[PDB]
Amino acid sequence: PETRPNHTIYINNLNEKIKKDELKKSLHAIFSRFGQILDILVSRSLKMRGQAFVIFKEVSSATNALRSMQGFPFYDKPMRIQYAKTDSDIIAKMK
RNA sequence: GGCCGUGUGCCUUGCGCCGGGAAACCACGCAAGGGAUGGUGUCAAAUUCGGCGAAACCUAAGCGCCCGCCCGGGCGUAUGGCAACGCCGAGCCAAGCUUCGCAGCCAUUGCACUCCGGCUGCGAUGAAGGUGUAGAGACUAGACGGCACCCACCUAAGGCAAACGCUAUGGUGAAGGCAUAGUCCAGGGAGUGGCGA
RNA sequence: AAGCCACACAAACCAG
RNA sequence: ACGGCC
Ligand SMILES: [Mg+2]
Ligand SMILES: [Mg+2]
Ligand SMILES: [Mg+2]
Ligand SMILES: [Mg+2]
Ligand SMILES: [Mg+2]
Ligand SMILES: [Mg+2]
Ligand SMILES: [Mg+2]
Ligand SMILES: [Mg+2]
Ligand SMILES: [Mg+2]
Ligand SMILES: [Mg+2]
Repeated sequence: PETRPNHTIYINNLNEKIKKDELKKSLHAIFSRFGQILDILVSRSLKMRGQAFVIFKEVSSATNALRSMQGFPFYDKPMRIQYAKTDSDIIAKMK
């Protein structure tokens, strides 16, 4: 459902078949209609498949992304989003 | 395809030698002999272009010595040659393993910030090994070759044991394939001419 | 010399 | 393999 505020958003239940370099371009464009986007982490590993992290510049870009994009059908799959359960290395090198 | 010799590769035994080993044992120098060298299964492809090295054996231009002197011969010798065979640079290669692509199935609903789940199908790469290396060479197999497993034997690092100790992912069971077993086709047996001394 | 290369080629056989 | 000899 929901967790506690964070710059990065945890997206799962994605389509596991689409390639790493292809999925990044399907994301960076689709979520920038809220604000500026930083980096996007995707791994194909047994543990990390069907999961993606999207890092924004401010909470405003992430909070609006959480509600307006929750459940949105992505490649015939209901995209589930949560707030990141831990701060990302990219942000923790600034704070 | 018999019996003598020569060389060279091979292993056993003996000595070195301390080089990799934890030990077994490999590796290196050499001397002498030929009594011993496990099993099943699996792969047949690449088979190209160059280059260095070679003994016994074959022969004697030059050279030295001699037949006193030239002509002639003779004696020794390879720097000429044949060649068992030892290899190097680039390429290339079946199966199996190293690591990445792409497809398919199997799982997986998973919180990460360094990379990563398992198989079967092609694709490329990595380490072996093979080709290059046959009498010029062509085609067939499987073995003595590659790969998997098994057994016999030796050792036991590590892992297991309180412990006498147990256990191999370690080693040993030769080389031959610079054509082995075979079909060819050269080559000699069996000619002619060129080069050479 | 020994051998090497080019044509030409009878048989068993020797033949890597 | 390379010399002999059968
Ligand atoms: Mg014997
Ligand atoms: Mg064949
Ligand atoms: Mg002589
Ligand atoms: Mg003279
Ligand atoms: Mg060659
Ligand atoms: Mg050949
Ligand atoms: Mg061969
Ligand atoms: Mg041979
Ligand atoms: Mg033969
Ligand atoms: Mg030969």
